[PDB]
Amino acid sequence: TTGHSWDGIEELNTPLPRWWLWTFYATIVWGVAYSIAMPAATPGILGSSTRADVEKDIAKFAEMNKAVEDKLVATDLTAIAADPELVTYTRNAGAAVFRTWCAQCHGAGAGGNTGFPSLLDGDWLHGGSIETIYTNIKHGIMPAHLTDELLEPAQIDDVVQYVLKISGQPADEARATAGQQVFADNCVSCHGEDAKGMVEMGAPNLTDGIWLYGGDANTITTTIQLGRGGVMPSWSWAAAQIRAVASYVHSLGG
Amino acid sequence: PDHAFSFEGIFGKYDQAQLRRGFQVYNEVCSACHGMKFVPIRTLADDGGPQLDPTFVREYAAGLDTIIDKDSGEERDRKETDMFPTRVGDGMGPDLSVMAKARGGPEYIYNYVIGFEENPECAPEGIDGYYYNKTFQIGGVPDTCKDAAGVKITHGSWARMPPPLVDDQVTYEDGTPATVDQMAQDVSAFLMWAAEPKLVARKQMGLVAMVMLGLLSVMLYLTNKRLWAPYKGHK
Amino acid sequence: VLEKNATLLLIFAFLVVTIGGIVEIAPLFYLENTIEKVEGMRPYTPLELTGRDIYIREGCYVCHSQMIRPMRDEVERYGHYSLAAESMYDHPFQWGSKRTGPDLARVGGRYSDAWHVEHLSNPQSVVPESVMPSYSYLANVPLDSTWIEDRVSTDALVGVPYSAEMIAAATEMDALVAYLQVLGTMVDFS
Ligand code: HEC
Ligand code: HEC
Ligand code: HEC
Ligand code: HEC
Repeated sequence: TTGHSWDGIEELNTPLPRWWLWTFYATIVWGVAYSIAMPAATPGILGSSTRADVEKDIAKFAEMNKAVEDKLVATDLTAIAADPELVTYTRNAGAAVFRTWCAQCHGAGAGGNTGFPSLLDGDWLHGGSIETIYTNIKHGIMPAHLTDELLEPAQIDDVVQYVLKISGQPADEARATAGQQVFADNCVSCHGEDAKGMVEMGAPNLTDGIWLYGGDANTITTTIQLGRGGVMPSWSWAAAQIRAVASYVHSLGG
Repeated sequence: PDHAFSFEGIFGKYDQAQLRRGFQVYNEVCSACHGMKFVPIRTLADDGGPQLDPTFVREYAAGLDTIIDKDSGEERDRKETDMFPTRVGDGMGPDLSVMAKARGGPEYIYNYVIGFEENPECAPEGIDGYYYNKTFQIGGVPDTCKDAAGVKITHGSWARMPPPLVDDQVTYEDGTPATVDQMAQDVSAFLMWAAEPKLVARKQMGLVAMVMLGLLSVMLYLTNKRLWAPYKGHK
Repeated sequence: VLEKNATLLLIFAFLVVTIGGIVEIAPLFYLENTIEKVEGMRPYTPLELTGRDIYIREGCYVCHSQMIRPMRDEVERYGHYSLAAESMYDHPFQWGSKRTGPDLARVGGRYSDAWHVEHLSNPQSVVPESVMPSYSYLANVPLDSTWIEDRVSTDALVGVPYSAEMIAAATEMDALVAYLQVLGTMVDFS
């Protein structure tokens, strides 16, 4: 022990533990080795290694799975939905891709919610065909009648009621006559008469069954008043994957 | 990255297809100006490098220039026992026998052959009869590109050699994209052969000797620890 | 010894402790890669700058990273791996340390403003399983932008290239969405 006490405490003069010494030295040696091996070298990466490994990771991945994607690309979207080889792998992975990228807006189920379309069902705003769906995906995605003097506070109510009749039958006589007249004038141009709707515009059919969209009179009043304005963001930048996804979405209904 | 070769390390005994490609390149391109006197032709059959068929060697030899004689002045048929020819002057260059050691060596040749781009935006006119290289460092530089104290602002300098190859100068019999980069690598390896043919034997000797001497040294360490035991036991 | 000497011990400690800081921090000031902005990039617009401050005030950083690592899977999930140049303007830097929620670095258009509004208003509503807190107040409070000029001026002093013109020219939910929409956009378009 050593001669000096610090309130109670005294200290033994003992040797550093051999193992402790070894580990310390080993770490140092490893460090020098690491530095020589890293930036200051290691073989396998030409030039100098860096985060450059990223390129390698992607590249090997590309070599490994390029064929699967490339095979799919040649095939038409409709074919890529049908075929369980590509087509089935396209639904599960396309379905895989779907969960990562699309599920947050269109639901894990792809059923959708208020403000987002149900991809599973039969009804398509932009058109159900393969080309249409693909386009929706690749390049991405309602006029405010409250203001247009004529529409006003009353005109909107009437049009709302009339549309609910096109969709089904509620009972409000004033909200019907007026609305029919207005729809024929304005709405019909995009939604058609009897509300078939026009896919070109992405104008949905008014003659629909109970969907997730705000069917209620009030909600219809709001969409008519203020108008719509919904976006489907383009996956061309973010996203081959777009194609598989189109195949998956197409496969979803049927 | 750095495009390391095969021999760059403790192993790598001179992948021979690469050397045959470099030979296709050297005899059809570089031989027009360069030579390799320090290289016998028969070495194209010795192991380690291109283990070509001797008969083809004799044919290729007889198909070269005429090396006259040493005893009776008379243009002979140039037997393999002689050396590669020599291009000396009047628009010709040095000997490439050991150029892979007079400079990490082959990387110099690769990154030299690689790089003859147009003149930069300091002297686009350039020079008449001289062409530009981004890696040669022993060439002239115009005064427009030098700094205030004579040092050049360019990466390389102006070399008297023209660009040796275009996009697809020659065909490979084995089947391979004969772009400029692959040809450069191949010819670099061929020159390294021409300079260090006994590389693989070097490495194998090094391995054998390291092993035997490690063994001897271990045994001597045991003998020492033993002999010096009764004198290093109480402390 | 130096055990006995208070000044010596203090001095050596100060010296010993300093080397790492000098070695790591100082050279960064000098290195261009970390200094250079992406070529296309401009400073945050006044609304986006205000929104960024809101993002700071709320504590979004505590759940959301803004740094994409150079791995294939994160590239796949998030997008291009973050570059130093992207963060050049960021006083202070937003890189995360934790991802309770997903990485925000490159939401350079991924979601619509409407989605962002609904989600911020109530994350559970859009994403039922979300852990994220509801931030409805963002809708409730308006921005006065009294301070925005001062903020930009200070940032300019700090090196951000705001024009005099930019300062002069300059709801909270709106600002937050505006901020979120810019993230990672600079690289993609450039
Ligand atoms: C939130 C920003 C969404 C993202 C993420 C995804 N989708 Fe989307 N999509 C969204 C909306 C609000 C709409 C309706 C737009 C409108 O007309 O108002 C859509 C539409 C589609 C469609 C068209 C459906 C149709 O009826 O024709 C498709 C095919 C579609 N979305 C596909 C899709 C895919 C595959 C996605 C992941 C890559 C995806 N969407 C993401 C909102 C959002
Ligand atoms: C004449 C048309 C040439 C042919 C074809 C090739 N080379 Fe050459 N080379 C030539 C000259 C006149 C010079 C001297 C350049 C100078 O400025 O002094 C050279 C030089 C070289 C060198 C040496 C470079 C150095 O650093 O000194 C090398 C390594 C070299 N050349 C390689 C080379 C190869 C591989 C060729 C065939 C692909 C080749 N050269 C052809 C003239 C000519
Ligand atoms: C031209 C473009 C028009 C005009 C003249 C009208 N509508 Fe609208 N409408 C249009 C589009 C492209 C969409 C889809 C909006 C989106 O998805 O973001 C709509 C939507 C509606 C809806 C909502 C359907 C739903 O709940 O999902 C309604 C109720 C609707 N439109 C009604 C409506 C009425 C009553 C109109 C005349 C006053 C009218 N639209 C005109 C495109 C267009
Ligand atoms: C801790 C809990 C937080 C808090 C403090 C913040 N968020 Fe997030 N966030 C969190 C989770 C678990 C998720 C995933 C579930 C979901 O999407 O709701 C998110 C998600 C987001 C997103 C969407 C990211 C994406 O899917 O690409 C955004 C844009 C987002 N959060 C923004 C955001 C803002 C602005 C925050 C401060 C107000 C904020 N978050 C805080 C978890 C948490």
